[PDB]
Amino acid sequence: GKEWQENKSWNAHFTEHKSQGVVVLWNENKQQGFTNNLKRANQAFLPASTFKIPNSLIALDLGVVKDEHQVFKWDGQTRDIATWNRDHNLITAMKYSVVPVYQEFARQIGEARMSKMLHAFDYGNEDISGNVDSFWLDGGIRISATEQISFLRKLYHNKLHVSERSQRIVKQAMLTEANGDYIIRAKTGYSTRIEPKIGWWVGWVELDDNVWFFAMNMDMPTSDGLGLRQAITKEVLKQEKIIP
Amino acid sequence: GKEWQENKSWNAHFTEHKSQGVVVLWNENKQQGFTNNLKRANQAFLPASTFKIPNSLIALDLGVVKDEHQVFKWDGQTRDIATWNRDHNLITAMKYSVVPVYQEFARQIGEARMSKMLHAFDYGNEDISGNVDSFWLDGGIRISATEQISFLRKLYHNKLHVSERSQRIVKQAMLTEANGDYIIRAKTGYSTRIEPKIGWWVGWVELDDNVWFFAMNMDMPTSDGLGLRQAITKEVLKQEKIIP
Ligand SMILES: *C(=O)[C@H]([C@@H](C)O)[C@H]1C[C@@H](SCC/N=C/N)C(C(=O)O)=N1
Ligand SMILES: [Br-]
Ligand SMILES: [Br-]
Repeated sequence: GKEWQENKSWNAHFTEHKSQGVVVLWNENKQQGFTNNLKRANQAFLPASTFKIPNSLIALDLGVVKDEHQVFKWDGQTRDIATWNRDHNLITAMKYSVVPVYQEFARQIGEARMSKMLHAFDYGNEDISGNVDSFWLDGGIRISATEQISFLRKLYHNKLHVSERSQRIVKQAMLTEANGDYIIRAKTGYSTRIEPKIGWWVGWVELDDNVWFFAMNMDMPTSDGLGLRQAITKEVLKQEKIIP
Repeated sequence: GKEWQENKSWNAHFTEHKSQGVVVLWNENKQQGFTNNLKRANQAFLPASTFKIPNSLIALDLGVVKDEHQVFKWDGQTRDIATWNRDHNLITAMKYSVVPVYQEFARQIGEARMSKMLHAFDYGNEDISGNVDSFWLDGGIRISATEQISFLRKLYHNKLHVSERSQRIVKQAMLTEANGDYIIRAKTGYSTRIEPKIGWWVGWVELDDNVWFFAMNMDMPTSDGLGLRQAITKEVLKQEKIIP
């Protein structure tokens, strides 16, 4: 069949959870994409904490981050996410979406180099207008689910214009789930500063013989629904028999 | 701050499964080890498919293996393990203990360089006597649970005398389980050619703030019990509160 194909049956998974949004899949072997909503699939939003993927890559490649063991000391300002009020390395910072650590990265990266790198990566609208340390939260950067997949595919194949090492370390840091059936490398996000408020989940499922890339976003009025990002993606993956 | 400590309560986990063997833990933070049996902990056996860890490292470092995507074509000889009668890369070869792929690696590595490398790694008794392509199954190499942990600790810290790249690729290939509580990187083994028949499981549990290295072996008269390697290790890890 075609390059892209709408499967509106996935909408039953959003309906079940009184939710709206898109899941995009890309079967790497067949070079075919699938989504419940071709229009929303190409709607650009603030990347929010999904920006931690390219931010990590740029920080590692410029030596702002030496490796996944280097400790970034809590600045001692109590914030409302308990897990942020502690020291972190790249693995825990990505795992717990520790914004303050990445703001520090962004400040040392600086706007000139952040800009070159987002152009080299062909990342979303490639726009860093706003604060060099908050533009992925309330500045000019925008990216669609299908633009996330394009970026992730370059990362998986070690094709981005950064070292092989930087790509391996970030792919390591993205580790989220693994068993005898599959591996998930992914990153969550919650955009709240500009409407509409959305939750992100972008990454890929490794199997023995194939890779399935995915990017989903959904309306997130309150944080009560953040667990639906993974739950709804996993309902789609199961319906398509990509995971048991 | 005693270096090694016998905890005989773990024996109840082998007893419940009508089994005998050892689990060795090493808390990296505290530099303290724990085992159910100090004597068996230091008893050397054939590494069997646990040899795939150093074998992988040596193959990658010498360019016998270019990367984790390179395909090793089935030689077309039907063997007793279904999953071996198919093409493999490093990830699937490690996952399915595909002996024939690693025999091919060993033949290209050659005994001179295999020997230098095991000495550089301080790997068990450092003895490759027997067939260059079967010595880890029925030749002279022997290694204890505590010698496994020594080796694995060098791998984790990227300290072996091979490239950082080789160590990262193998640590990637070792991925076995991951969730939001822990990550397990490990390799299984079943020694059957020389008595006594034993099952191995060696690797480590990554947490947010610590690493717990582990090596267990157990009597494996038949293959019916191979699943006890992980089940018994996990009962110990749970008892010690290393995993929920
Ligand atoms: C990134 O998009 C977010 C930033 C803009 O605040 C952070 C916030 C977390 S939501 C976790 C809420 N639960 C608290 N324990 C997040 C994410 O989910 O990706 N990234
Ligand atoms: Br990895
Ligand atoms: Br590297």
